[PDB]
Amino acid sequence: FKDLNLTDAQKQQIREIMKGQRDQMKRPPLEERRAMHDIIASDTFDKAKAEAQIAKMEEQRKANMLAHMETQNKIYNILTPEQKKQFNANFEKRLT
Amino acid sequence: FKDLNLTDAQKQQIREIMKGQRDQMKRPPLEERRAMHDIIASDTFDKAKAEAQIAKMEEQRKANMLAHMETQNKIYNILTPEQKKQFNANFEKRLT
Repeated sequence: FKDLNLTDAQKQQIREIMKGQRDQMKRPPLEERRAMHDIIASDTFDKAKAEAQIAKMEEQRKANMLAHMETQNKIYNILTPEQKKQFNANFEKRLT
Repeated sequence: FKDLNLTDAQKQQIREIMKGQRDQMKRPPLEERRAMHDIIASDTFDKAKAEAQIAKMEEQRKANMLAHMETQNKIYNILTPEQKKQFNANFEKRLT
């Protein structure tokens, strides 16, 4: 989400960045999915199992949030000042 | 995503359950939103500032994941066995 009258140069640059995003971003193994699922799809809610499962994903979610932040920053520093202006502006508005 | 063939009863019960969701789910303060933003919208990317910020939310993301999990489970235990059956069925086909 970012609608700032881009540029052919940038449109592509932020695409090359996106690519190196899909690679620093270790999404979750079917195993985990199945485990989450299984804890939910159960006669009763084993909380300890649930917490154990959410804790085993901590490190990963952390690394991903970080990668997402770097990436968003790299794109940001491809913007021009009036674009950074529009960018920030949209956000301050998107708080509503 | 789970269309299944409910019941006026179930449809409503899960609305009630959902209502008990919006109140166990501590949404994130404008402050933190602003802080994420600021770290990203910056001449340069301060990693320590980024990790500290992601760390500071640890407690909340966890509590929220947990709640989402209980809630999906209470919903589940309201279904009937052929719905529990479709439910699971969908999922296994949903990994693809």
